Amino acid sequence: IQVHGIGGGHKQRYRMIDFLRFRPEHESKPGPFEEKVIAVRYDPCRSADIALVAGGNRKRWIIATENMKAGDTVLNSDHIGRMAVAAREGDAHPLGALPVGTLINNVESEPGRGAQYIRAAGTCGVLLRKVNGTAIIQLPSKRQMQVLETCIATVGRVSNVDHNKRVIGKAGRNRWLGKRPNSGLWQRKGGWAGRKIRPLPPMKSYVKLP
Amino acid sequence: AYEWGVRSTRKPEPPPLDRVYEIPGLEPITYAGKMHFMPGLARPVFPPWDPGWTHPKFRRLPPLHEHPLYKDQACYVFHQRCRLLEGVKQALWLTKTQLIEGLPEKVLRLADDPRNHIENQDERVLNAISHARLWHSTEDIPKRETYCPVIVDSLIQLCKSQILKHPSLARRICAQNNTLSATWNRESILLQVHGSSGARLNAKDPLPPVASQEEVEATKNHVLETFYPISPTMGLQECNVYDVNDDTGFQEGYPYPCPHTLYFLESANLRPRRFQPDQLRAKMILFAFGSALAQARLLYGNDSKVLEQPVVVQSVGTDGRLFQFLVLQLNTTDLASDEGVKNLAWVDSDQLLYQHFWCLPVIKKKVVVEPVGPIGFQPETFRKFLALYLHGA
Amino acid sequence: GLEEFFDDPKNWGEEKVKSGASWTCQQLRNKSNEDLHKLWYVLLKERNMLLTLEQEAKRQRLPMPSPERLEKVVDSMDALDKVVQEREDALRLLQTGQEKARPGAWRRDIFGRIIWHKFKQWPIPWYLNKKYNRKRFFAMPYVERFVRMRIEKQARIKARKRSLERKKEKFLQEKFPHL
Amino acid sequence: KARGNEYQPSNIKRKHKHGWVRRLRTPTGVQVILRRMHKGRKSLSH
Amino acid sequence: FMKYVVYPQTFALNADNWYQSFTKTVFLSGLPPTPAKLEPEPTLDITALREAVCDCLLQEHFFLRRKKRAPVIQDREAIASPFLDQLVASLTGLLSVHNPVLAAAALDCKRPVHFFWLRGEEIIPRGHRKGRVDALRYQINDKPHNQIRISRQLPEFVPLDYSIPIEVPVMSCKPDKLPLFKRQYENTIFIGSKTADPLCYGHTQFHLLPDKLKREKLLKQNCADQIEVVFRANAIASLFAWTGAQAMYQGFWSEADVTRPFVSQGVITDGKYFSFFCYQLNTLALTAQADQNNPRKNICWGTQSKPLYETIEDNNVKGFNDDVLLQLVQFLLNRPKED
Amino acid sequence: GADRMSKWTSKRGPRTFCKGRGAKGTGFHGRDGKFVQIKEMIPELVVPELAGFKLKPYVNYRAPEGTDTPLTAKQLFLETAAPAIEKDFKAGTFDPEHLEKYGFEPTQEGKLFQLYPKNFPR
RNA sequence: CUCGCACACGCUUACAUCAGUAACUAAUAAUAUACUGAUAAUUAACAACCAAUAAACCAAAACAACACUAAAACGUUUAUUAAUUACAUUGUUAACCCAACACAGGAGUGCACCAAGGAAAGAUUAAAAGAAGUAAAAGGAACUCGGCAAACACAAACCCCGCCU
RNA sequence: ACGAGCUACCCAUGAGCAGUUUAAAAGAACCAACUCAUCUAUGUGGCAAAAUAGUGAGAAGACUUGUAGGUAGAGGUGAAAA
RNA sequence: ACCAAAGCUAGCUCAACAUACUAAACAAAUACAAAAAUACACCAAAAUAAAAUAAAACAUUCACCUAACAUUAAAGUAUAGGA
Ligand SMILES: [Mg+2]
Ligand SMILES: [Mg+2]
Ligand SMILES: [Mg+2]
Ligand SMILES: [Mg+2]
Ligand SMILES: [Mg+2]
Ligand SMILES: [Mg+2]
Ligand SMILES: [Mg+2]
Ligand SMILES: [Mg+2]
Ligand SMILES: [Mg+2]
Ligand SMILES: [Mg+2]
Ligand SMILES: [Mg+2]
Ligand SMILES: [Mg+2]
Ligand SMILES: [Mg+2]
Ligand SMILES: [Mg+2]
Ligand SMILES: [Mg+2]
Ligand SMILES: [Mg+2]
Ligand SMILES: [Mg+2]
Ligand SMILES: [Mg+2]
Ligand SMILES: [Mg+2]
Ligand SMILES: [Mg+2]
Ligand SMILES: [Mg+2]
Ligand SMILES: [Mg+2]
Ligand SMILES: [Mg+2]
Ligand SMILES: [Mg+2]
Ligand SMILES: [Mg+2]
Ligand SMILES: [Mg+2]
Ligand SMILES: [Mg+2]
Ligand SMILES: [Mg+2]
Ligand SMILES: [Mg+2]
Ligand SMILES: [Mg+2]
Ligand SMILES: [Mg+2]
Ligand SMILES: [Mg+2]
Ligand SMILES: [Mg+2]
Ligand SMILES: [Mg+2]
Ligand SMILES: [Mg+2]
Ligand SMILES: [Mg+2]
Ligand SMILES: [Mg+2]
Ligand SMILES: [Mg+2]
Repeated sequence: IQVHGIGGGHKQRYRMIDFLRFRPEHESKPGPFEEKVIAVRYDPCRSADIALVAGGNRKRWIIATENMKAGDTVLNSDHIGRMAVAAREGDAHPLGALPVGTLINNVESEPGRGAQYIRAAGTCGVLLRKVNGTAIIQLPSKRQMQVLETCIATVGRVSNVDHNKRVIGKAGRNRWLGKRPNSGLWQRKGGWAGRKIRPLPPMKSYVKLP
Repeated sequence: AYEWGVRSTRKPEPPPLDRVYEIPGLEPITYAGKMHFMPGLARPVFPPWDPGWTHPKFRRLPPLHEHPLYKDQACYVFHQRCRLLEGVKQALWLTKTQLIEGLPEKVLRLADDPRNHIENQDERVLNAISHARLWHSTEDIPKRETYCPVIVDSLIQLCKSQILKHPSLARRICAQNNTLSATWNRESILLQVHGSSGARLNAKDPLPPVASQEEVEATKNHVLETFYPISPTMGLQECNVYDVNDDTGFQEGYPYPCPHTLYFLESANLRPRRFQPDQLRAKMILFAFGSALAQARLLYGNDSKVLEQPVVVQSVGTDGRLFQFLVLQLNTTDLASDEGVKNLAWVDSDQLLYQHFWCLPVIKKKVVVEPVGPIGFQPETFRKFLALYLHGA
Repeated sequence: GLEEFFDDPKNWGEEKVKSGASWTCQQLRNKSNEDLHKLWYVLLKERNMLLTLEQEAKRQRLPMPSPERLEKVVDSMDALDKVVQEREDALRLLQTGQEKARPGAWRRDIFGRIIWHKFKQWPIPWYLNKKYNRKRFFAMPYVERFVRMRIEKQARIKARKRSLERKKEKFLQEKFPHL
Repeated sequence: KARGNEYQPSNIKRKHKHGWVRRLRTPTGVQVILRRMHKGRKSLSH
Repeated sequence: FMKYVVYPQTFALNADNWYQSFTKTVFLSGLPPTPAKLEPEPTLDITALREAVCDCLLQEHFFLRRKKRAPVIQDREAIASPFLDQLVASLTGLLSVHNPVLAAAALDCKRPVHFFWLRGEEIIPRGHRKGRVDALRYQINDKPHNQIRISRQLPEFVPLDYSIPIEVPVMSCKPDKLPLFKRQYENTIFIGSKTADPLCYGHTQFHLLPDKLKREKLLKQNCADQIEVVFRANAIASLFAWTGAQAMYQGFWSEADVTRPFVSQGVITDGKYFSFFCYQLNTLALTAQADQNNPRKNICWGTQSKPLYETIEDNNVKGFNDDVLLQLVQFLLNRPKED
Repeated sequence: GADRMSKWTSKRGPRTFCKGRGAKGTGFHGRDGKFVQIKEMIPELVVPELAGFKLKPYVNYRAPEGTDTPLTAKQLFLETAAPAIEKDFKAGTFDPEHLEKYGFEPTQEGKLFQLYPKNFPR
């Protein structure tokens, strides 16, 4: 046992979730593409709700935005523009092409790495400013992230917004989700407890300055 | 990107070579002479193994390009278990027909005629429903792979009993698990339907054309529905090995040359194993077109042209409770162009033959509220099935 | 042809059954190889009959009539197997010169002992065999103490055996002073 | 409850825990076998 | 309780005699005596029936192409099974115009038939029940290839108290020496449907021989009369089990005996060879307490095995036996009595 | 605690444990899950005809034995190969390079029944 | 009086026939499934052993029509090559296993409440004390730490502490 | 060194819950199989190194339970009783 | 008078000499769950000895404690030690 209080849950299948929003089928046409959303389903692995997205000859399970419904049209692109883009709720665009007050989700860290941050249900970051070809966003933990402007991000808030307001009726529901009860040992609080007022940590930057 | 392999679950890389092998002009001393492992000696490097006489079972699998029928053009093959997403839309697109909601007026006239019915129609069909769902098995709850071919074969026996009044049903025969191949080109990509069917009805005589020339001419200016983000390829299987030869399951000189009805069975317990109804319709469209194209190229030749004599193939898709009916008329071979004459397809969708069945009597508050047997009955489904069987005569 | 498992019916109820001597090795060496091949089956049918009669005598609680016939027959089988083995290993000493019919190696196993490991027939080589590489033919450094202790134990056993024989010689010489 | 029946027999568990192969996969089990051979045991393992 | 599992398709050496001992049935070679009160019914056209049978032969032997068979041994089970379904369906369709009962009859395809009965007595040799008396129980788990079921009973061939001088062979050995083995599971008596099905009577059975019981396999096993014995045992097991199933869905059992006899027909086929059998059940009281004063017996009439075709090759049927087809048509033309 | 001194046998274990008693395999598992037996692995028993052959399993008591001389490689050479070698050397036709005419074989793998691999069972 | 029949696991001939028991085993005899000796036995169809490589697959089992949340075990067809050729090997007994014992304990699954399994009393007498059961005049908690146990009752309320399962 | 065949907790793979009340398979209610052991009486070298009889609590779930694997003592495991 | 008692042997113990040291049996099967002829592999590894004791406690220390160098003396000497 390395992590306590995990086990005895319901049987769950895992859905293969594609994190890279811009993934062309073939390298013959590297242009922006447009796909169609078929259905939005519940996923037991994460708090979010996923959507099946089909285009070309393949389907991917992606993380759904707030109002993605059955039979929708979603545009994925890498094209950065000086007239920017008019952002809808489905589109995936690089951070350099988005307007200043844009709410975003599934934020890519390194260009080509894939989406890592802002994945939980109802959580959305916000773009702050774009200076010297570099994007700065604000995370759901209110921390500033400095990223290259060519990283692809999806505009909007993750679906199932009322996941925070979801009430658990009993301990049986916790055992259904798989959370074992806490230990009965009474531990006196140390100095770590208490209301710690700390200043905000500085901006975390992944742009490598030569 | 996020690669889907795991470093632990993947096969390990080979251990790094001993530093003796990096010395030029030095013979390594290994444990290969004693034919077992020994600590302190270098690991020997053996050449790849060459079994001079070949064994069939224990050899490595030959590559796909080694096969004689391998071709560079990737053909898209449809078999029994392939699923189509926009099933009716993909079926209409890859088949180049036009969808019609009702069955033909000849079929409705054949069904609604009171002289074409059996002696006690409702009694025999309700007894067939009860026989398939409850009576035919020792168990109290028979499974769907048991009761679906039973209800199909029972309906075939019920419409086969009409041969004494109509002595033209003896020109037919049933066939099983045949090899079907039909390859064509549809807008710069190569399609092929290939596989088998459940049960296929053939006859000596062809089926007469069912659509009027006014319908054929009004089909000409019909535009096919298009769908942008999904390609019409999607759902088929990419294959680099195939043969460009239309292969029906029957060889030359067969006494029963023209198929009259296909029968499609969904025999599975679980919901994800069975087809969705749109996928089932798509499967009957493309298989019935495969049989019709096999007919219209065997009787005419490899040249692509419009048909002065249409080819009519019918099919019934069965879940065991809910039926789908198809009459497909083939008129056109040259599917490379999108502007020519389109073929026709009449589809009755989701004909419910019964609502629900109770195998055991349900008891609420110590009394029987619903008796044993099927709840709800629609004889129009049987009437359409009987018309589809009796369409030859 | 199922009666060959039994004797002739005249000999069924007789208490004593006389028979000849067993086949001698020098008498086996004078015969040809086809003669030995036929004599093997001639002896085989008689041995099957004798084993059947032995089992029936055990079943019906009566003594077997002269059971030395089976001993003479199995002596003849040992003699014929022996002379065939002389012909085969002599001929192999002329052709190849290898002393043993089966290939083998003197090996050091994990237990520290010296073992004559006989080889087996495999369709695949030794480095590619899944079952064979997990076998270990070597001794670890901790095995040497147990190897030494095995040596020490057998040395003590032969020491006591030698002293025992010396004591018995002394006791007999003191018991009977005929010298 | 009542005790004395902690041994519930199973040949799979017996040959997997105290088997010859399980003894020889580990050097400590190998040394166990050498100690039993030095003592002169009739049965080295299960 | 414990019971013997009786297999209709068996590899036993003398299985027909042991099945006759378990069944109290007497076997008579030759056809049953013909009910010669028939109206002038044979206006049959032989050419169309021969053409249909030859078309079925040419389809599952030459015309219908399989997925490619890499063992190349061409197993006769997959070859002759849809041959039998097509033969039964085509002959029923062509003979429905002469026999209207076949139109109202139902067709079953590979649906099991079960029967359970008690026969004789036994003293238990071993165990804690040693020395006590417990009856011998038998179970037949049979899977016929094809079946025809009729709302009304087929007529009798011989009367109920009809006596034959030949008597039931009694083996002076335990049933384990056949070999047969005792096994315990649920006791089912099955007709091919449940009780609420209105068709509680039948017409014919069809039985395909498996791969292990082929004539070539028997000649490799050095087995001459076993060709006839296997067909005999298959008929004696299957038809008796199914007539007992008819009798016990009709309410007759051990202490009710049988009021009027149960008559059945059977066709047992190897891939080239056909055999025809008839069965009449009079006895259902096979219990030893009711079998002391029971004079009546069951009868099984048999036909020697006869091939239908010969050396089929390249869309031409070389040899053909018309008499097998005539016997099959006479079997399929039997009708219940009318009033 | 079971029986350690008893031999481990297929009679002792569960339905999973199935161990042979020492017989030789005669086939493999085929396509349908059944067993396909290979006729080539079947030991074809080699029997002579004993009807026209005169010998008996017992020896006369008055028949004398012999001085036990075991068969030796030197004796086999002196009886079989030595007259041919001596005759060829006295005739001048002896060839040291090629000895195949005298019964010697260089490599065993050409012939059907090898000696050092022991190809024949018995 | 009613823990029966079989299977899985586990035990290892303790099973069956014949003969013996002065003594050894049954916590005692009679004799024998439990001791002794000899001889035999469990026969496969049931069960084990019983192909991979690519690809089309989102759509629960709950009589499943169609739904809920905790998101759900259980396979098809398409292609590539899979030695082709009767009879392979293995388990088939039992009154049985784990508990030092022929121990009122423990022991998984499928159908039954008997059509199957068995015997509370070795033979007397009917003292006290002890355990179990039935019944009781009048009274009905007056007994006791406590209405503990028992009873023709098997109900209605107030608090303390913890919400509750 | 040896131990997770009992037990504490997990990973697989399976199997059970009949009737009754209710729109309910609701960590609802009555009560079996089943799982625990509240109270009393016997038992105290006993049937038993923790049992028997009566009476009790849950009994569609945070439930029992078969097979198999894993965590090993400066430790494992723990709805903390050291 | 029962129960009982008495033997002189099997064999060990300590050394010495001594070749030079894992005996005997290996026909088959043996590290599949050992004693089961037969299929595409992976194989392998080391890191100081500690403490019970004595110092009347116990912390630095505590001879021998599974590392061949023997005997007569120097010598229980010089030295090392909460000296
Ligand atoms: Mg999770
Ligand atoms: Mg979720
Ligand atoms: Mg908490
Ligand atoms: Mg707490
Ligand atoms: Mg113990
Ligand atoms: Mg033990
Ligand atoms: Mg076993
Ligand atoms: Mg077993
Ligand atoms: Mg076989
Ligand atoms: Mg025991
Ligand atoms: Mg006694
Ligand atoms: Mg048994
Ligand atoms: Mg008494
Ligand atoms: Mg008293
Ligand atoms: Mg009292
Ligand atoms: Mg009372
Ligand atoms: Mg009173
Ligand atoms: Mg008071
Ligand atoms: Mg009370
Ligand atoms: Mg009260
Ligand atoms: Mg009260
Ligand atoms: Mg509480
Ligand atoms: Mg374990
Ligand atoms: Mg465990
Ligand atoms: Mg319930
Ligand atoms: Mg509840
Ligand atoms: Mg409650
Ligand atoms: Mg507890
Ligand atoms: Mg109790
Ligand atoms: Mg009481
Ligand atoms: Mg309760
Ligand atoms: Mg701890
Ligand atoms: Mg505490
Ligand atoms: Mg405390
Ligand atoms: Mg001290
Ligand atoms: Mg101290
Ligand atoms: Mg020390
Ligand atoms: Mg100092």
